[PDB]
Amino acid sequence: NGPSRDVKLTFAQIAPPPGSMVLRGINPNGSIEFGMRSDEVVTKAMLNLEYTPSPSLLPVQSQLKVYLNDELMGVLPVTKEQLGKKTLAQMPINPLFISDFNRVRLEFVGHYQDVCEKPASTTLWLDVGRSSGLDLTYQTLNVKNDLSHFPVPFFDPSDNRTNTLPMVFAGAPDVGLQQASAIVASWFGSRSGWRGQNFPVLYNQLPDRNAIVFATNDKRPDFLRDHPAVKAPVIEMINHPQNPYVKLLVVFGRDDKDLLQAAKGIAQGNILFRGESVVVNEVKPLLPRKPYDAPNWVRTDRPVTFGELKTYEEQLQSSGLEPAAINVSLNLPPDLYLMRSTGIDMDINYRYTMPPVKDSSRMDISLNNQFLQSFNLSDGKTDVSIPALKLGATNQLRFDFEYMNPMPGGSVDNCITFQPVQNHVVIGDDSTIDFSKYYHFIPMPDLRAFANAGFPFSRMADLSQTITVMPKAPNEAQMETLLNTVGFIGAQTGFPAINLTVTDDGSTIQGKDADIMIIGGIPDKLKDDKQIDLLVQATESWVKTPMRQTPFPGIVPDESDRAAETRSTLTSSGAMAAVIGFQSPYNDQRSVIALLADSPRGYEMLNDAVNDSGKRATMFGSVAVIRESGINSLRVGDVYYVGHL
Amino acid sequence: NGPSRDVKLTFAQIAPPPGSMVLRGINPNGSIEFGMRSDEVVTKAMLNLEYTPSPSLLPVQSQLKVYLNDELMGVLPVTKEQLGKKTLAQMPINPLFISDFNRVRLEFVGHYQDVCEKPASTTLWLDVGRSSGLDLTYQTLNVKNDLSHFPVPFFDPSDNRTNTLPMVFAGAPDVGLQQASAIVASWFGSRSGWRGQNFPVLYNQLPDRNAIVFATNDKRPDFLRDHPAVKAPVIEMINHPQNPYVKLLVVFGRDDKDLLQAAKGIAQGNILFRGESVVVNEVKPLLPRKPYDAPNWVRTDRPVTFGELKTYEEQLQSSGLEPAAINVSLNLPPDLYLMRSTGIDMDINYRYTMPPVKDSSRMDISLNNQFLQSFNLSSKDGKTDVSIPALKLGATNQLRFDFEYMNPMPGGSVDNCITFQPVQNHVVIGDDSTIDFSKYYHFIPMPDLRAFANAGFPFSRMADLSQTITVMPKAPNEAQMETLLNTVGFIGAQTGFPAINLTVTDDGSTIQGKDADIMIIGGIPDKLKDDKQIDLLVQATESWVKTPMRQTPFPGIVPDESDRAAETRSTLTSSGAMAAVIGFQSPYNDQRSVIALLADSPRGYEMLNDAVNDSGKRATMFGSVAVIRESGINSLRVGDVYYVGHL
Repeated sequence: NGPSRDVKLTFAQIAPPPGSMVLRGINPNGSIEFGMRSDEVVTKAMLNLEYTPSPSLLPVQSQLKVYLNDELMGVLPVTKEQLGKKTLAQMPINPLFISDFNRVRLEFVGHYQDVCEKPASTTLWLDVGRSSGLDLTYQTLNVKNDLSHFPVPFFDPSDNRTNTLPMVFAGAPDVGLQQASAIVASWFGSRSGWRGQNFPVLYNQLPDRNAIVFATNDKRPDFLRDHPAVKAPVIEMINHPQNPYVKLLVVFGRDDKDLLQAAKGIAQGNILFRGESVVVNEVKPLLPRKPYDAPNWVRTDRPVTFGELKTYEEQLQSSGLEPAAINVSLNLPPDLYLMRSTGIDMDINYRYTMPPVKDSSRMDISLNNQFLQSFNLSDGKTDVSIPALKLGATNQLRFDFEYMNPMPGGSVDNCITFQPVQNHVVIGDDSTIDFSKYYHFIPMPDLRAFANAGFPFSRMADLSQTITVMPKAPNEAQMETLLNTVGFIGAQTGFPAINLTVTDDGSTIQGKDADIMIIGGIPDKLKDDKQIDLLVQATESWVKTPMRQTPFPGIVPDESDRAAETRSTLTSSGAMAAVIGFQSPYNDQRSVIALLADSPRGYEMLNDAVNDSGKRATMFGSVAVIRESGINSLRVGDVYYVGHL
Repeated sequence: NGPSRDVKLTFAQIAPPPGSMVLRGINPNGSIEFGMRSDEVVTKAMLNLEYTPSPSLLPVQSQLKVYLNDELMGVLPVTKEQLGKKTLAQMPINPLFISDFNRVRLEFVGHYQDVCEKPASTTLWLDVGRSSGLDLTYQTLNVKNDLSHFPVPFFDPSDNRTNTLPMVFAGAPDVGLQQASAIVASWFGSRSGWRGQNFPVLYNQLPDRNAIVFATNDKRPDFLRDHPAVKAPVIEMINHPQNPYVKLLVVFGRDDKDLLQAAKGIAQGNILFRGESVVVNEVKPLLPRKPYDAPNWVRTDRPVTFGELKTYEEQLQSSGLEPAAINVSLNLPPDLYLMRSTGIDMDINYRYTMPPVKDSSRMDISLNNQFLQSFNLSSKDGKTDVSIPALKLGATNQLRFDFEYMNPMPGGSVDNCITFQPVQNHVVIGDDSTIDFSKYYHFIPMPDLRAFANAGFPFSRMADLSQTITVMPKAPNEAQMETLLNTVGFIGAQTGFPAINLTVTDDGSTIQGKDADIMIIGGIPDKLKDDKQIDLLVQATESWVKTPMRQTPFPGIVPDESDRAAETRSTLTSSGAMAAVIGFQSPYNDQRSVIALLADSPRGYEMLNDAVNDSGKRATMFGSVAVIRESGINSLRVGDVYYVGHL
């Protein structure tokens, strides 16, 4: 029973990003990870494989396995007729052994010779193209409607696709309802993370997927007039009237303040939800939050070790003939400045297997897929000084242990045969890396830090000093934009934006020390035509060219190039979205980020750009124009520095 | 559907200059790169290979794999019969995996012995000839017809051939239309770059490719009829009446000034073009530019680092058993006066993998296949100070770092052969290395057109060509406008900024006593031909030229008035075709060069266009005067010498 959704997971979107996988004699294991939502069951799962073997393989003494969680579903041999030709084969997968997180590992065995075959040879191989994929049909089930499994029915940690969570309001939400929805969206985005977050908004329209309903006891939305009035803000999870297989989270409250309290409780106090109709009464804070204090970001007050950067169990160790590279991800804030220019120093405590004779087997430490240093294996506390040349908002530190075993091969008349021995490597969760020798001072008119990390607004993980303006009685598009940008800012960090301030009139902006986030439109007191570009009046627009556009500028920007040259104004008939970052006239340190659009199609394109991440990482400079043909960015305007010294 | 053109590109051009690629045990990977126009789909994708293996290779244990985008299309095994004979093969490439940029990779696996094969040996080799290219067809689809993708429908950065963008007019263009077309051509050439730009000129006729038509609400091309009269410079993107596959960019307007406004907007305000029928209303500048400031030339205000000389992301890093040569192309202006031979001092900071033992592994620096210096890889990195003598720096040179590794892999004893896999070594240069050019001055002799053929110095001293005046004849024909557009686009492509503030005049009355360079496209005015610095004059079947009294194939860096003295002015007449490129001093300012591009017959104009279009011919241009005939370009340095610049 319930709707059935056919799913085809191509080999490109689930395998590592070389596209295809090659199974040699030293690396014959090819892994593919997928997951189950924990509320659906997989039925009629089949694995297609379009692979090419090597022509030097033996027909019967060389086959390939298909292991599903250490369970052999079937073995495929290579016939003499299909030794070098393209081979297509479909294998039925038993859905009984499927679990929440499954790993299909293909093991390849090959024997090009029979009396003197040598491993690590490039004559035997079997490569699977990226045209294959898994074909499986998920079948939804009926959950127990228990709030203890929260946010299980709305967000599962075993999923890989974007988390689309529509939020149905009651129509024209006021500032309080907007703030509550923003807090909930920030929490959901922080829980999701890299999976992607999308928050559609509808008015008096029940969606197909699981959604969250917001009520006020006065402006009751549709299909809730029959529900009786409440005395306190309650959180209830009821079924959808049409189809019970989708669940709706109804939030009630006497007024907007009770709704905000309920949202705050859902954000923080969600570890003790019990049964159904949870009543939240008292949620108060004890102490404020320190700046630059985000879970995902690295701690700068003390030296950080590798134990707090694992997010895994066996990440700092490997095995096998060719020990895979050990990757550790460092999430640093985009506000880092070093005048000493000596570079960050780390104490590596790597250990390895002592080879028989020194054969120049090495280990390479690389950063951002760029070689950094090498160390010969001939168990240490090496001090490595990383030159700060690509340390942005996110990077990857990769230790690759390159080995070559000087194994003998006998004489011309007597060749010896054996099996190659494996070697293990491990770094150890005790290697520290210093990050307190850096300062927080950067020239910040650009949008790269905002698109990648949300710096001007995510200085405090809770967004305490953040004022977001919104037009009077917003429509669905502006609310969707606000929810999406807030969820993105929350996902870049690890804490929900709970203390954000949503306003509607510009009077509150006057005389207030906090960053500004324009969504609907720039107010009258702003857009003084100074240090502001891309004013779009829904009819025409003008853009300034900064006298030069050179890719890959220097680390420290120059002011002779970043200067307005010509102001080109023009009227059009299409749709565009403008992301503009500039300085606030009230405070020098604070900034103003404006995401505006000219037409409903422009708002849709802006929401799509903010939702995804492929088109967001390619945004930099102080101005970004998103048109029907993609996003183009440029760096124009004055330069103002945020930070002390 | 649509027309399907068949092109068979060979490995002679899409491969390194040597053409043939030999796959050995050190670099068994051969690369062949080609782009996709993003507007036409591939439908045939057939590859032809002509390869010769080595006789020592084993038949079955050796083979040749062919990846398209890291996906194995097909594998060709060696056969005992074709062990040492030339082998021809055909491969059907799957067009369902083509992308904007495809890199076909040929990998060679070698096995000549079973017990012990010496890695990186010389007996293992499989060569491929330079007549083994691909055969593929392109089927053009229907474009969405929107300006948001502009200038993709009219110029794609993925192609490699010259973008022939024919510009259409209505006959007898005026000065405003001339300068507007020049601005558009300059912007298109700047966007194209080294791809080469050709701008054919059509009058009142319709092309068969992507073109740009101009209109002023008056004197229209006669095929824009029934179109409403516009009140502003609207820019629409309409289809061709004959076949809707090719698109035509129509630039309407009210007068000749509106066309100039539209051209300026297209050149500078092309970032917010959306939908179709984009109408500009105001495009004004905020501040002027500075001399010797081009988006493509290096900046002399301060020492520039290697981070601005990349044009890529992984250019300064290479991997493999033998890392490839790291090439960085820096284009400096030819005005640098370094006759003192002080040398450019650069602080290079290179990182590499330390070998197990000092084994003469070293890096070599080269400047145009030269040898600047060598640094051993056993010095136990660092800010190495390298002094490059300026006695060879031109205007489009490059710098090549070659890391030669003497990888000492063991081989075992006399009785035991130790076989293994050779570990690779990486290498990176880094973006922290710097090279200074601010401590130099601008002062050079300019009775020379080499700096004009390369980097277009005289006119491109300023990026926007502010003080640049181009004279034109009365009612220019197709050839004159074509050569004007071609030279303007070439100047714009050599630089990075479009020529916007240049002046185009139909008479020599404005150049009298005006501080600006002079570019003669047609004939020399009667007032300027009285000068004595006219080395070569091309009249109606009457040409004369002087002789420098000597000519060395490799002249010194310092000019000598004695070696280039004028002697034996010889005149003659004929009935052939010949174009002339002359450069002399202006008699109005004493520090501004006048360059003229003369031609007499239409064949001469076509020859001049073909010469100034491609860089292969322009590279041969040097000296003070150049003659272009059916046999090519021959240049000589005659006349007096005048030193332009300061100090």
